[PDB]
Amino acid sequence: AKRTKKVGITGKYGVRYGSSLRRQVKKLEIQQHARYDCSFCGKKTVKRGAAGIWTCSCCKKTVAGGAYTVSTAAAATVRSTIRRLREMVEA
Amino acid sequence: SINQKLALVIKSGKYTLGYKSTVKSLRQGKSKLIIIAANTPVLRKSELEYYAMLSKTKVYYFQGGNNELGTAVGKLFRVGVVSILEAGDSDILTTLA
Amino acid sequence: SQVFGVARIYASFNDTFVHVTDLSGKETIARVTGGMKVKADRDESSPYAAMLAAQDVAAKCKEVGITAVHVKIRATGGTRTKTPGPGGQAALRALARSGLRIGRIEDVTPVPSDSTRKKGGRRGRRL
Amino acid sequence: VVDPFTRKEWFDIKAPSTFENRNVGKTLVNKSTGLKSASDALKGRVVEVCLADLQGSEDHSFRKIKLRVDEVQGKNLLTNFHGMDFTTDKLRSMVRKWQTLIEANVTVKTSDDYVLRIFAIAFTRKQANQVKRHSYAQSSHIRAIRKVISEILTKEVQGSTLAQLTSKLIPEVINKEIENATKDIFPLQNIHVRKVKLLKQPKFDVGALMALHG
Amino acid sequence: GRGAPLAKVVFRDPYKYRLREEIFIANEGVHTGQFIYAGKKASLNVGNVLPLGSVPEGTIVSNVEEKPGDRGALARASGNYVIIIGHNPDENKTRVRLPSGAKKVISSDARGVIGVIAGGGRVDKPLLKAGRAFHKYRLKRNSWPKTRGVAMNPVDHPHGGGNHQHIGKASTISRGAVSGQKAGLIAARRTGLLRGSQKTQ
Amino acid sequence: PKKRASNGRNKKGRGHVKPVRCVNCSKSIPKDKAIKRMAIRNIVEAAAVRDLSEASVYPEYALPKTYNKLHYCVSCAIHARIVRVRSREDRKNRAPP
Amino acid sequence: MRAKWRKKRTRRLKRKRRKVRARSK
RNA sequence: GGUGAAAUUCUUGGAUUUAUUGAAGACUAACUACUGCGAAAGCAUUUGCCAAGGACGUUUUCAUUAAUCAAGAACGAAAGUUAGGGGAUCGAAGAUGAUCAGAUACCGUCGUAGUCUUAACCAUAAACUAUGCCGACUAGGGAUCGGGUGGUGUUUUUUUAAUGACCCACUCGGCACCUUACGAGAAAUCAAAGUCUUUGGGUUCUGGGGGGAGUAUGGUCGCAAGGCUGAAACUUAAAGGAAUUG
Ligand SMILES: [Mg+2]
Ligand SMILES: [Mg+2]
Ligand SMILES: [Mg+2]
Ligand SMILES: [Mg+2]
Ligand SMILES: [Mg+2]
Ligand SMILES: [Mg+2]
Ligand SMILES: [Mg+2]
Ligand SMILES: [Mg+2]
Ligand SMILES: [Mg+2]
Ligand SMILES: [Mg+2]
Ligand SMILES: [Mg+2]
Ligand SMILES: [Mg+2]
Ligand SMILES: [Mg+2]
Ligand SMILES: [Mg+2]
Ligand SMILES: [Mg+2]
Ligand SMILES: [Mg+2]
Ligand SMILES: [Mg+2]
Ligand SMILES: [Mg+2]
Ligand SMILES: [Mg+2]
Ligand SMILES: [Mg+2]
Ligand SMILES: [Mg+2]
Ligand SMILES: [Mg+2]
Ligand SMILES: [Mg+2]
Ligand SMILES: [Mg+2]
Ligand SMILES: [Mg+2]
Ligand SMILES: [Mg+2]
Ligand SMILES: [Mg+2]
Ligand SMILES: [Mg+2]
Ligand SMILES: [Mg+2]
Ligand SMILES: [Mg+2]
Ligand SMILES: [Mg+2]
Ligand SMILES: [Mg+2]
Ligand SMILES: [Mg+2]
Ligand SMILES: [Mg+2]
Ligand SMILES: [Mg+2]
Ligand SMILES: [Mg+2]
Ligand SMILES: [Mg+2]
Ligand SMILES: [Zn+2]
Ligand SMILES: [Zn+2]
Repeated sequence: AKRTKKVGITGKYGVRYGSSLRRQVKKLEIQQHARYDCSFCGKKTVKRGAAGIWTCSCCKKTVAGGAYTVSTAAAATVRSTIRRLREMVEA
Repeated sequence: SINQKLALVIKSGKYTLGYKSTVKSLRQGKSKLIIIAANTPVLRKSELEYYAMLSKTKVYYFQGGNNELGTAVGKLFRVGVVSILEAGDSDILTTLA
Repeated sequence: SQVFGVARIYASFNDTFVHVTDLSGKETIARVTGGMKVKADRDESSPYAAMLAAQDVAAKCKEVGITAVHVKIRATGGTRTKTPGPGGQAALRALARSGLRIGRIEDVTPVPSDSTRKKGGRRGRRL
Repeated sequence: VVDPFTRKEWFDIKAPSTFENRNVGKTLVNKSTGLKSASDALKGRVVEVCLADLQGSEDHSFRKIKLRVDEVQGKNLLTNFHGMDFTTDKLRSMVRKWQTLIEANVTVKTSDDYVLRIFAIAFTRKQANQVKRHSYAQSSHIRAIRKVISEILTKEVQGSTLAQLTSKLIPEVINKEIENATKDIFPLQNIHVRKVKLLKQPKFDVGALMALHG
Repeated sequence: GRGAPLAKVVFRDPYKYRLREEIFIANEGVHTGQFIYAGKKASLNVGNVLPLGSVPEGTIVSNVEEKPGDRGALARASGNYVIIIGHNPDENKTRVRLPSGAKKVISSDARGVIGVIAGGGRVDKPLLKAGRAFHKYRLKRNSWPKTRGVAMNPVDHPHGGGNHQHIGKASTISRGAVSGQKAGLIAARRTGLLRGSQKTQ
Repeated sequence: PKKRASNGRNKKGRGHVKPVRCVNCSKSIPKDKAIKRMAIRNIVEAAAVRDLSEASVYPEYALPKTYNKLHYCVSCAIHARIVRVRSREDRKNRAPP
Repeated sequence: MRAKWRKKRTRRLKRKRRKVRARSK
């Protein structure tokens, strides 16, 4: 029963603010509201509550993350660069 | 593969899925092998590993989350520990495992 | 027998360099180029100027301590012409005929595993 | 009103051991004054000389060698392994049309812990009686050949440092064992180690360094 | 009023039977229950705190001290981090690149924490309406909203006054200006739309 | 009409190759369509050989020439190197000389 | 005039009638 | 330094040259060819992993399941747009040095965007073989790529082999060239552009003198630039093709 050709959650903002500005918000709200896969128990029960604070429905783990998505791109690359460099200490 | 073996065990042998039942197996000495999820927490791990060594049961740590171990045994839910009770035509007991 | 150094001749078009250095390189010994021995810009790379410059080079060469030298000829290279300049041979000719010694020489032009877009534009230099 | 030559401290370059003439070259420094002496400053230079220029025999016209200066003593400074190149003219010859090229390389550690990466280039050969004009491998050939070369190169190193690794390259033992395992797969010609560079020397260890000296 | 989450990290007390709790700025990926290691001879994983000495170059580090033992100072805002780019073993320094891009050299005894700070991208979302700005500063300080000096009277501002709204004189103001003079672009060495790429060389 | 069965130059079963730059004017030009001259010539020259080996160490030495591949762009290949222009018949002849 | 430039010619010309017509939307 | 020649430019800040190191982004030289692969766009460093494909082999299996296709859909160079990153190189814009009568250019310098990547758009190229697909038939030749068959063939040594590469004959399926021209064409040319007034294998698409014009208008798609669809009034006797001689 498709409700909006294109505004999705951004439809709350009515005609205000100008399309381009609403677009940007729509991207980050779709991000910041979705349920995410939990690393520790594999259930898709991680949700946000306050920027950078993602925690788990069941299992009750809280992981410090990005402001509107659990893993920021840059920290992810940082991860593997700590991966990489640490390897040079045992081997 | 390791999953190719499990797929045989699945269609010709006996197995139980999940934590509590495989402890009924580990104590009964019925378990011939237990497969452990990557992300299943260390406490449960360490326990299963202690119950195992108390029954001389070998332990194969699956390098996959409890979700993919669920497709490994071909069940549409997740599983964080399998217990081999009978290995059918497969050889998992007497190969690399 | 002789005391050895390293010659190194960069003969592009529009100029020609000759400067012997210590066989390690880190220490020079006298430069002088084909530009210095003439003034016409247009004439900064002709073999005559390269000769006179090889002269002025060999002179201090045999006047400091180096009696012999290995040479390393070299074009502009990079993404450039990769072909030697006119006054490269004229300088080699003018330093063996000078009276110094010659010992085993190779070409050290920087040739790439090609890239960095050559200049000039896709339509080339059209004139 | 200076002329740095009328001031230049002078010096001569000594070579290592497993070759021919331990006397190599000449250099220029600057007098060892208090604050900036001739010693600790430079020395540690690098001079490249064709090994036929230091082995005498011309069956080594290519194969340039890079030496690096480490220690100094009374107008006499030694030098140790720092690299091995190839002449440009040689490869620029070698690589002829109508045939296949094959390159391979690997990074490896030795005994006395120098970490280095060596190379290895080799070209297919026409076999005597061929009528077709080109003679190329079969890709699947080149994968086998690289893997073998790689297996052989990883073996010939981690032996007794460069010293013995150098003692292996000088008579090109590697080139011939490559040739041996290779001929089962595909002809090939030339076949050299071409390049080998340093990238992780261990530590000074002056006692071990002096092992090529007498 | 902080962009990035904090993280309470409990420790034992070496000298008395008790727990002592600290308040860290949570680096990204840090999770409740995780163990955090803090010391010279500690390993190189996100969340641990290690002196700038003990990390190879390219390590990425947050909340790093200026002086050893000032308990953190650089890169603390949601998303920032410092990169180590080199060490001086004799005179034990380390050289780092701060979030601004300035390169600074500090003692290697100065400590940082492995990773970046949580809450990245907080600024990518448009505030979108006055009220969200309003609430933003409600929890910060009384700096909102702002009136343009060019809407004031000359009594109120250097920009104040005129029958049209205009600065009247250059809005670049000397470093040696005086309180009451410095409104505009203080000590600006250039001005106008930054054309081309920025980025320190 | 068409004045070359090989079109610009030689390519059948590709549709796209890869441009190379012209050693003269730096013009991009597809590799198959290039025109290429192997420039192998002595480091020295005609006259320098005697005075070379004269003022030279070693028995006659060895002498190592320089090899470098050249690339021209038709226009630059016409302006100098391999061209003339040939009769309508003399065109089809791929005999090197 | 070159066909491509004559293409850009009317390419513009249209884009300006585009403007002009919107004056009366 | 740079050019036909020069100038703008760089140089106690020792430039250019040199040596030793390090950093970044791009790229894949030679090998590279009338050679490969892919529906096309397109695709050359190593290796590992992931799925895929043609040809061949086939005394396997199925048994008409197929050919070609309005609508509809997947992919689609380069530039261009949105949001991050990246931003070494080269470099639309712009500013300059010269040149010129002029010179908004050509050449030189600085160099914004771009060039690279990720998530999205855009859907066009002389996107070319300017040449629809499936099927049959019609003519000689030497090369070559992949598969296969035949050999008391060569070279590899060991103890003969086995292998591997190589040689010769054959046959499939390729990318091509050569000579022919029974035949075709207006010709250039063409093993199809042939088997066509002795006019019919199946099927898709397009064109109907030149301009006007891919313009106007509507519909549709796009953020935009634009894409698809797409007339008419009027004007005009030529426009055009291939070849010949000058
Ligand atoms: Mg409804
Ligand atoms: Mg011209
Ligand atoms: Mg094979
Ligand atoms: Mg903060
Ligand atoms: Mg404030
Ligand atoms: Mg207020
Ligand atoms: Mg205001
Ligand atoms: Mg304001
Ligand atoms: Mg007022
Ligand atoms: Mg006032
Ligand atoms: Mg004022
Ligand atoms: Mg005012
Ligand atoms: Mg105003
Ligand atoms: Mg082409
Ligand atoms: Mg194409
Ligand atoms: Mg209006
Ligand atoms: Mg290559
Ligand atoms: Mg319809
Ligand atoms: Mg594109
Ligand atoms: Mg750029
Ligand atoms: Mg301009
Ligand atoms: Mg002008
Ligand atoms: Mg202009
Ligand atoms: Mg210009
Ligand atoms: Mg089209
Ligand atoms: Mg074409
Ligand atoms: Mg077409
Ligand atoms: Mg035929
Ligand atoms: Mg056979
Ligand atoms: Mg015919
Ligand atoms: Mg005819
Ligand atoms: Mg008509
Ligand atoms: Mg309309
Ligand atoms: Mg948009
Ligand atoms: Mg439209
Ligand atoms: Mg149309
Ligand atoms: Mg229209
Ligand atoms: Zn959970
Ligand atoms: Zn050209």
